[PDB]
Amino acid sequence: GRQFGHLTRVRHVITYSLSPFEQRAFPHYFSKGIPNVLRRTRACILRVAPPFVAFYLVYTWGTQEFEKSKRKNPA
Amino acid sequence: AAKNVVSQFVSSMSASADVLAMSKIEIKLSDIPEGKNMAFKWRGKPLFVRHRTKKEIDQEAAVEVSQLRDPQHDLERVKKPEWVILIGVCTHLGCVPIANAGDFGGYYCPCHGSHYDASGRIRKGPAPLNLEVPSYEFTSDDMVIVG
Amino acid sequence: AAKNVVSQFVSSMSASADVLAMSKIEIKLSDIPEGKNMAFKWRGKPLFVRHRTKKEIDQEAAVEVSQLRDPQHDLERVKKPEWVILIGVCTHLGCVPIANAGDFGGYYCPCHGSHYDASGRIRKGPAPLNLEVPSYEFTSDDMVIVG
Amino acid sequence: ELVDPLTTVREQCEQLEKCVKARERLELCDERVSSRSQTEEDCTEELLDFLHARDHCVAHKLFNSLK
Amino acid sequence: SDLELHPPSYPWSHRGLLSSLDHTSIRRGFQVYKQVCSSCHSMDYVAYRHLVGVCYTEDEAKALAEEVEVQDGPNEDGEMFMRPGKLSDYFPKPYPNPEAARAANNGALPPDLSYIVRARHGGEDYVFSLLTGYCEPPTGVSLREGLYFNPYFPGQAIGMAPPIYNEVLEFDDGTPATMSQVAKDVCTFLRWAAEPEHDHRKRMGLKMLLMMGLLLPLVYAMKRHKWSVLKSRKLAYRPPK
Amino acid sequence: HLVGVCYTEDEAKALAEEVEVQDGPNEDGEMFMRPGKLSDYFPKPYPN
Amino acid sequence: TNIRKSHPLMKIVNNAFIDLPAPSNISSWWNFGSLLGICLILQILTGLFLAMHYTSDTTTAFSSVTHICRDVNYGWIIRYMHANGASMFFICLYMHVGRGLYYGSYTFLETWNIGVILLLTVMATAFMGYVLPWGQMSFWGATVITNLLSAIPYIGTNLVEWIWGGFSVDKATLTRFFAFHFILPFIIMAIAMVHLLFLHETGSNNPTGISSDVDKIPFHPYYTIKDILGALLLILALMLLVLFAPDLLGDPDNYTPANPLNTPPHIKPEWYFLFAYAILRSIPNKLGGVLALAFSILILALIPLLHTSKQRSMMFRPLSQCLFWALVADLLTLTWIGGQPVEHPYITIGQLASVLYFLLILVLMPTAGTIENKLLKW
Amino acid sequence: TNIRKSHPLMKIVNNAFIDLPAPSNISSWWNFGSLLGICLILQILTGLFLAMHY
Amino acid sequence: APTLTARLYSLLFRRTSTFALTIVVGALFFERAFDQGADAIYEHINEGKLWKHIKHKYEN
Ligand code: HEC
Ligand code: HEM
Ligand code: HEM
Ligand code: HEM
Ligand SMILES: Cc1c(-c2ccc(Cc3ccc(OC(F)(F)F)cc3)cc2)[nH]c2cc(Cl)ccc2c1=O
Ligand code: FES
Ligand code: FES
Repeated sequence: GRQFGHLTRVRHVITYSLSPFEQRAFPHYFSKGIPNVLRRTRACILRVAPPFVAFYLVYTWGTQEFEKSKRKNPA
Repeated sequence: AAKNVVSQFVSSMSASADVLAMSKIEIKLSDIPEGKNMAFKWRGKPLFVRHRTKKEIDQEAAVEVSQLRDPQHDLERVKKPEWVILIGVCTHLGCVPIANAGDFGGYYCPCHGSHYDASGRIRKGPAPLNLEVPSYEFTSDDMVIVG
Repeated sequence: AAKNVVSQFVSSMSASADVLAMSKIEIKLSDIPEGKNMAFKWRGKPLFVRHRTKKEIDQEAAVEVSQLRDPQHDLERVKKPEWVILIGVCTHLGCVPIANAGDFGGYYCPCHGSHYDASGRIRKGPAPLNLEVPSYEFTSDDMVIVG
Repeated sequence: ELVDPLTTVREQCEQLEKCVKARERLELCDERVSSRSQTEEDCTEELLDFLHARDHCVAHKLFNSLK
Repeated sequence: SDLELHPPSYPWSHRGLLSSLDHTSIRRGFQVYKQVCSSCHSMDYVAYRHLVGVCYTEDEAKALAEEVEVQDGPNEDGEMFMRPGKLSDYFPKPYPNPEAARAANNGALPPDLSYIVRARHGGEDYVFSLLTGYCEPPTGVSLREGLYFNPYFPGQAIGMAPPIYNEVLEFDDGTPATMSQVAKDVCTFLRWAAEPEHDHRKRMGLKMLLMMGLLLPLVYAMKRHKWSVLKSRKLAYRPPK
Repeated sequence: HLVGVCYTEDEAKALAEEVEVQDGPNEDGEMFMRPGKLSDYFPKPYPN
Repeated sequence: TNIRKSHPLMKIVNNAFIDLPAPSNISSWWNFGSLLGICLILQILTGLFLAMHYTSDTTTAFSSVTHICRDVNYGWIIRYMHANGASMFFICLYMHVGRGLYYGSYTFLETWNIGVILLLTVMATAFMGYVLPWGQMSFWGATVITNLLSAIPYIGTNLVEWIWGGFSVDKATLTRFFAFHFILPFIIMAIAMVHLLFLHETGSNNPTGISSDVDKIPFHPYYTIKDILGALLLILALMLLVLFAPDLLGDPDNYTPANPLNTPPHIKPEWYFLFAYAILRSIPNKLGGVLALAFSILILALIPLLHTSKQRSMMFRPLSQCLFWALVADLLTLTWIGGQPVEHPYITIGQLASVLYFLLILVLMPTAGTIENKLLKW
Repeated sequence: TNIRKSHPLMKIVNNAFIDLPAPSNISSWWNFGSLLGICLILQILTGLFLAMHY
Repeated sequence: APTLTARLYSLLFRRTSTFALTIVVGALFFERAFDQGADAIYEHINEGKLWKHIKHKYEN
């Protein structure tokens, strides 16, 4: 159905690309990758974490409460 | 023609002639001791026989049918006082309750946590009805026949 | 990796550990009267033990071996002239030869019409080889142990 | 004679700090239940409480003796 | 009661990721099963031919199999008879049906031991603690006749008497026959019986780890090589004023 | 299978009750003999 | 000129796989849909080799499976691969659904609804497979699901009896379950062809949620190599489970033969249904519980109708992201609760979790969408 | 206009069973193609119902 | 040309038929090498436990 050639109209855009045998596959895999990963993690942690922290708290409280309930009481 | 052929194909999946297998069974009551529940096979289902003690009879007669979802007196479901015959199939989805458990000393179905009292009446859980009471009759105070 | 996994899958369809099951068997010679062909089960297949008469022995001895498709003299296929022991599986496509049938008083395979003589040698039809003679030995005048 | 390592390992384990309190409470429960005139009290929880701590330590050092 | 006791984690010789079973312990545990546990329990899915190449040779396995009467038939007259066992025969059952088993043990059915390790939460730990857990009942607690106290069994009341004690069996290799030693040996044999594919599984796992550790970076590098063209291009927007 | 073909239910029941068939185990693990019922197959004359 | 672009049969493959325009920025979450393509075929292969040694007779089913484990050459490998492939399939399936929900892929209504059909079919196939070993959990799961239809008024008992083929679970049930388990994966593959067909017309989505006609690249060689890498990682995880922990995700109780009389005291289903088992246990009412179970799965069909935001994807919608992760945590809570006995305090926690689940899906997400619409002034 | 012609799924049915140009004079010997498919579906249904009790 | 990779390219990897021939020969030798190495490692880790280590004691 959809094929290359008339998917959309584009004008005045130039693209430069380099052959895969003229360049490295791992340019800066440790010097620059790790700061980017830290940036992404810092961005996402505040959105993703608090629900799972709350689940952890509920899990601990429920397990402790069940264990306390099972044990017998004096009198 | 279409209705006839579709009806034949649907009916082929129903129970076959050989898998009906309806017959009676005899249980000797001398073997069962006091304060114990026993199970037997019947139609590929359990069959609970409980020799209730006098304390259970005293305890379960001190309740009112209004609280019970299914109104039924204890004395109506038994042809003798110290004997209870029931079909051991939970009325919620068919699990087998475990004897001498739950918060009422009767039966406890653990698939979804349904409590039946000693007579076999639902008290706390999603089970609509009580445990069924199949037709049965004694010949003496020694044996029983279920059918 | 691909070779290993495909090899394991192919090897799964071969014979399993519980079906290899080699064994032996004992047969009572005195139970087979002269002229009768007795069939037994050995390794999941028929085993023929035929008591031959003097006439049959001499007739097989007169066979011109050079004209046979699978040349063998009668005396190198049996230990005692009066007893011929053969695997009852047609060498063509595996059918069972029928005793006392065919044009040579031996066997006849009706699946495709193979004719064998009283020594089990192929004489007519499509079968390429003479019936297989298993390993066996006589433990006494009355018993034979095949293995 | 023959002596299993298990008895010696258990006796060495039971002289640890953690199990002493559990055994003390087990003995107190025993005293209360035995001295009582009549009750449904049952010192099963204290026995298992003692045994869990006693068998935590045995697992570390038992298999060295066993060949 | 509703109380439960989690068994501790013992350091079994095969506890490791790549560690395999010790075959001498399998041999001793088989002897323990044969001379003690075979009177009551059953082991239905194990044959004498399986012992060959694990802890016995063909001659020893045939000698073990020949010490059993197995019923076979019919003969030529149409009658069933007895014969010595073969390597193809499964271990003999102790009882012919569950009712006979229940009759000889006060209504308790001895379970089949062919998967008891896999059928319980704890595996070898549960069986080892069960076989070495009997003690006097706690104070102020009763129990039926024909039952014995065992804190590791659910309900803390079991219908099996203590099976193993000192000098119950004499091992062939001169090992001391202590309670713990016998328990360890039978537990190892039960582990083998439940999972005969233990050693071949771990052998294959080692090769799988090495091959995957080799194959991951190469395929990753191929993907990086292909995608480097897209990951480094640039775009410029040059409108015609 | 005979019921409603050539015999009534009572006739076929009496026919089943004219022979003895094996059943069990009982509570002792023993086999025993009982009268036939409608669900029993025709007795084999030989065991094998 | 080129045979690839003009042959009747290769043209379909060319337009489907080789020359397909795809977005240039789809992340790894788009691989799971391909992985579900692999796992299905894997289950068709390994299972087809288990059918050559399985017998559906009730007296010789457990024994046949143990024969497969013990006697068939490398049969244990095939058995445990087929066993753990279900867990891998369901992990991939839930990741696929979460990907579709987060990035607003549900606006493709046809593909979304066909996927819902596929989800139901795969759930049925997985349940019918688990009965064929004929252990304890097999028996007491078949019983419960068959009785689940008894809640329908006036026809429940008759339908239950018809499905059982008798008065209980017995040989006929096992044989027909075997037949359905054999045949249903082919129907699943046939429906998956339509799942792909309806997606071919509209193209694929990207994380930004913005139309990507300006930036397109061919599917080959860019997403074939990513498919190979994802398949390699999948095979690594599956073989880790098979070779280093064959029974981590299983249940011990299914290693005992089926007993119609006794019932284990800690019955539970497989890990990928527990959340439903948490919902049904919450309501103390039979018909209400069954309806809640059905609606908890069929609420995915109403997700497209509740969309109220101007932006397709949650990439730029922080409140929607917070609510989405709250929903995921709640599903994890229900999965934890479903594996516990019905007792205090787990009953209250399960009821609150079910209420929170339905409230989050139905009420809070459209409200957050409308609030975010008002914040952006449109 | 016509949804029978434009819907992605119905175009296959239309271009295979409805609007397919066919010769006006094909005799009864061209009927066995469809009868083979009727037979194949009959065997699949009957066989599937036989596998429930085999 | 002095470099190893240049020799490998100019000798083997130019054509695809030679590439395939190299692949199959490499697989043929790598199978045996990997099998021997893995078996050696597995035998060393579990020395004195496998059947073949205790085989000599019992068979005469
Ligand atoms: C008869 C004298 C027995 C011998 C000898 C052994 N066992 Fe046994 N065992 C027996 C019975 C009657 C039962 C059932 C008891 C019950 O309460 O149900 C058992 C049970 C076991 C179990 C099952 C434990 C469980 O949690 O289900 C195990 C694991 C077991 N027995 C182990 C075992 C071993 C290793 C034995 C040889 C040393 C052995 N048993 C001998 C009866 C008898
Ligand atoms: C999407 C496809 C499939 C899925 C998700 C699936 C799932 C399952 C599951 C979860 C089990 C239970 C295994 C266990 O608990 O041990 C199982 C068993 C089984 N499956 Fe499948 N299955 C699929 C396809 C097939 C096919 C196509 C066949 C045969 C043609 C098949 C044959 C079997 C058999 C024979 C068993 C029982 C044997 C055993 O226990 O290993 N399956 N399946
Ligand atoms: C066996 C079942 C399924 C299979 C084999 C399958 C396979 C696929 C494949 C191959 C794709 C294209 C590749 C991709 O987008 O990742 C896809 C896309 C998609 N699938 Fe599935 N799928 C299945 C189930 C489902 C389910 C259950 C849903 C939703 C409830 C679903 C919804 C979607 C959507 C929305 C897309 C398009 C995603 C997008 O481009 O935004 N599918 N599926
Ligand atoms: C092209 C399709 C098929 C053909 C031509 C075919 C043909 C046959 C034939 C000739 C028999 C022998 C019947 C007899 O002698 O009693 C048979 C038996 C059988 N077929 Fe098929 N079959 C087909 C498809 C199927 C399918 C799809 C299934 C199941 C999914 C199936 C299941 C069976 C079974 C269970 C039997 C054994 C019962 C019997 O002997 O009647 N068949 N089939
Ligand atoms: C609720 C419930 C389940 C359960 C079973 C299945 C599902 C999911 C499902 C739903 C429908 C379905 O069929 C359909 F797809 F519609 F054809 C197939 C699977 C969810 C939960 N399984 C249990 C298994 C044991 Cl052993 C005991 C009790 C429970 C228990 O109470
Ligand atoms: S099945 Fe009995 S309470 Fe649900
Ligand atoms: S099979 Fe014997 S002659 Fe062909």
